[PDB]
Amino acid sequence: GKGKPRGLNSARKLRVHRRNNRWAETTYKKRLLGTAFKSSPFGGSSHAKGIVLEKIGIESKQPNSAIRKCVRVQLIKNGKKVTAFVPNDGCLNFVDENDEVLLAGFGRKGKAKGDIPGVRFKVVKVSGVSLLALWKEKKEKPRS
Amino acid sequence: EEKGWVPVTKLGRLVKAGKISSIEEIFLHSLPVKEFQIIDQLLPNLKDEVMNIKPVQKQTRAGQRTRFKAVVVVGDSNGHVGLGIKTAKEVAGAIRAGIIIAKLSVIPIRRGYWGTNLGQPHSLATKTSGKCGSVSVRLIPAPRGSGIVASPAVKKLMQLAGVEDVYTSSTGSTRTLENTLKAAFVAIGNTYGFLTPNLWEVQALTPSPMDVYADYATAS
Amino acid sequence: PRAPRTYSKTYSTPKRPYESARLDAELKLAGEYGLKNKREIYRISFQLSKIRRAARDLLTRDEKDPKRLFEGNALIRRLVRIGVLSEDKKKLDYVLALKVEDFLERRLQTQVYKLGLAKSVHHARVLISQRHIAVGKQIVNIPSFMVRLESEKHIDFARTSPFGGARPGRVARKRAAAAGGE
Amino acid sequence: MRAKWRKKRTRRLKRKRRKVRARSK
Amino acid sequence: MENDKGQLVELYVPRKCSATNRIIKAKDHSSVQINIAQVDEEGRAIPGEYVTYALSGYIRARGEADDSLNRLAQQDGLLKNVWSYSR
RNA sequence: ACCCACUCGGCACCUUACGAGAAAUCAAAGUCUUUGGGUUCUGGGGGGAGUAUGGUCGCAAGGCUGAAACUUAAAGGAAUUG
RNA sequence: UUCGGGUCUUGUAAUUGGAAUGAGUACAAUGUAAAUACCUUAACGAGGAACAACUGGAGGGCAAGUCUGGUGCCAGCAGCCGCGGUAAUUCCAGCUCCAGUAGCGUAUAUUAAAGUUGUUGCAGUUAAAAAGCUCGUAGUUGAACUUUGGGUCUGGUUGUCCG
Ligand SMILES: [Mg+2]
Ligand SMILES: [Mg+2]
Ligand SMILES: [Mg+2]
Ligand SMILES: [Mg+2]
Ligand SMILES: [Mg+2]
Ligand SMILES: [Mg+2]
Ligand SMILES: [Mg+2]
Ligand SMILES: [Mg+2]
Ligand SMILES: [Mg+2]
Ligand SMILES: [Mg+2]
Ligand SMILES: [Mg+2]
Ligand SMILES: [Mg+2]
Ligand SMILES: [Mg+2]
Ligand SMILES: [Mg+2]
Ligand SMILES: [Mg+2]
Ligand SMILES: [Mg+2]
Repeated sequence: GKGKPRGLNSARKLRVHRRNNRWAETTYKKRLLGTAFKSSPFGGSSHAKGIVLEKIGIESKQPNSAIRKCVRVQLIKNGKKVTAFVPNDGCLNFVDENDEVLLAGFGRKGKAKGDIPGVRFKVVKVSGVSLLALWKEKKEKPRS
Repeated sequence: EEKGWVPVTKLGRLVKAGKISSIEEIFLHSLPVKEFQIIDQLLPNLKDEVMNIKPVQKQTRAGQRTRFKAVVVVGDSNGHVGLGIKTAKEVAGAIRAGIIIAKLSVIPIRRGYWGTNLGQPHSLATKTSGKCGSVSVRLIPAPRGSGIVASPAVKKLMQLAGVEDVYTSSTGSTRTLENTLKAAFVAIGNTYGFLTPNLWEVQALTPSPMDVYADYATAS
Repeated sequence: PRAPRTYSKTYSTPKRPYESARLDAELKLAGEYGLKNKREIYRISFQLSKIRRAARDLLTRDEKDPKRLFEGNALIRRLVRIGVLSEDKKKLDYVLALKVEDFLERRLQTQVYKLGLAKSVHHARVLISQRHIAVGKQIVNIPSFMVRLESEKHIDFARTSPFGGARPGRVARKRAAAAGGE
Repeated sequence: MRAKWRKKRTRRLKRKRRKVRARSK
Repeated sequence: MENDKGQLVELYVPRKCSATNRIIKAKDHSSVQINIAQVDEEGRAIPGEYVTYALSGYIRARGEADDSLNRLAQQDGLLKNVWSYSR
């Protein structure tokens, strides 16, 4: 009646059919192939430190006209280079050139969020201190 | 308020004369109701509330002519529900006509017991289901006081029904509220469409109320 | 390495966090009984759900089955000892019909309010929190306490408390000293 | 675009790449 | 249907199709109820005394309404050999 | 060789929903939330891409097998009014 | 009779009083191998009870503003849809409010939602998907049939009527 076999001794083909079909998913394929460890900028890592290389802003998409103020960071753990986004009104000036910055995920499962092209990472901490504490003047940059 | 309600149908004439006492006589003989005032007379306390107001547009040569679809559920929380869906120019008129349709489409439900009947029925009698569009709603009996495990619209429909405990499972594009509510309505009205061992014996086919009381109809 | 003792959660936040009717009902229950947070209602609902899972599991089992008898009457005797389930309905089918308000009602807060020694619910809460009410010569600074039937008759102000008869306290002692000095 | 002509363009790219490999095989 | 003490909690114990034993829905707006008048010795239709058959909407839609009524009337002694039990 | 009636098998067809579908429609696309007759193959959003690579077949053309990195909030189906 | 006593209660006011209490200190004693710390407890210890609760949000999803000022598709916000082009309920602020509350916000991973892995339980005409067709080993599956009835006695368990 249905495509799958139904006999009491058909466990083998049911199991192997499910096992072969599981590769059609994206989460299962990523988890089993281990693509996150090999190809992603961080291997199964929620956060990662890095060094600021330069200080660039990127224009937004079509329906949204602006320039989001990002920063190019070379990761210290392995040496990869990724653009990351500093999230707030006046936080670009807070981060200076060639300082250690702790990047985090951008919240969209390693994909570009909203209208910002070619970015996948936030900025949470700079030079050991957090952006949010600087933005509300609760702490200040050590300037070392 | 001001209401005369001259009866234009025989059922309405009998109801106005006071010859039909319970709505069960209307439901039993599958009588056709076309006047909401009959339902108002039989069920004085039919509560209602608008499920959803949806703007629907028709593209004409000049602009977009927009009407509003009101989804109204009426009931008394004692085993009587009706689901009106109306489209009209003004939202208030749409809601009024949706209430009118919902009262016209009142239906009885068969509340049952999950097991070991102790008090009044708390849940449905058997598993039931309905399907409107691609939305299939499956109502399953639940133990006493288990709440209504349903989406807020279906939950509020059961609350208007009087079903206090029920499990639900919806499959498809339950997004669209009219389809989901229509499927739930089909299921809860199908509750009286399932033959059960306790409903097995045959009855004597009591004569129809418009046969025994045909004289009081037919305004001469 | 020493054998651990098991910590365990005692509440469960609901699935839909912003249900208007549910939020209004939770605020109604918090204001009726002076609950500090809405975690209290979550805790009572979790206790009710555990009791109810046990009740439904026992119901599924066949009538006159040793498990059914033993654990069912154990649960009923425990609940009637707590006092939430009245003696009229010791049947294990009304045990499903318990509501969260029933367990809310047996709190030491509401019991102190009922007895009248606290004229307000928040007054009951503070009076409990100030180490005044003693349930049988034992001071209880804990609002819930799930007061049971067999011991409700022994709620009164503690002897060490000024209400039960002792030295008044800081404010009154200081004022008496000031009046005596001047 | 048509799948036919995209296919044919891929085939012509394979033309050039196969000739290059045959030259350097 | 039955409360434990023994009183009915059902409302409107529904009718059933007299030909297929299936219940009649409240909103089954195809089903009918035929009345056949009892006849005394001299062919006078006795008023207020008859026999009722509830035909469902399903059989009417299918097309077996008249055949079912033929059989049902033949069984209760209304029509002579109008229906043969062996087709 | 026709005519009438019946039957088996085949390409088919008309009506209808009392059944199924998101519908266009289907006498099977029915007997599916009242979910299980047996059984094989295939699909898990779009693009990248039926591309690269590695095999294998072919003289060649190319066939079979066949991803990922990355990017994207849609792409798409049927039907309604303009 | 307009009233209106407020006849009966429930809130709002930098008015105003009397209480209670810890969070802290600290004689002691208990505690401990010795000490902390907890339980108890002298003596102090609350008026703005400054002994001052935050974390996010207020277009929708999703509870709460189309209030005020600022910027004007900038700055920025926005998990998604979207806001920002001189009257912004969405950006920066003030007011009010909402949610959790000594916790709340983010990132990755994962589970339920996922009947989007479907054995229970998915779909294949057109949305992704029936190998071009046929044969065929393994695998899966495979027609019906072989004592069914009765009678008695008898043992527990029930609901029986009552002792
Ligand atoms: Mg630009
Ligand atoms: Mg894909
Ligand atoms: Mg393709
Ligand atoms: Mg090759
Ligand atoms: Mg199209
Ligand atoms: Mg705030
Ligand atoms: Mg904000
Ligand atoms: Mg704001
Ligand atoms: Mg809201
Ligand atoms: Mg403004
Ligand atoms: Mg699918
Ligand atoms: Mg196509
Ligand atoms: Mg296709
Ligand atoms: Mg094919
Ligand atoms: Mg074989
Ligand atoms: Mg066999």
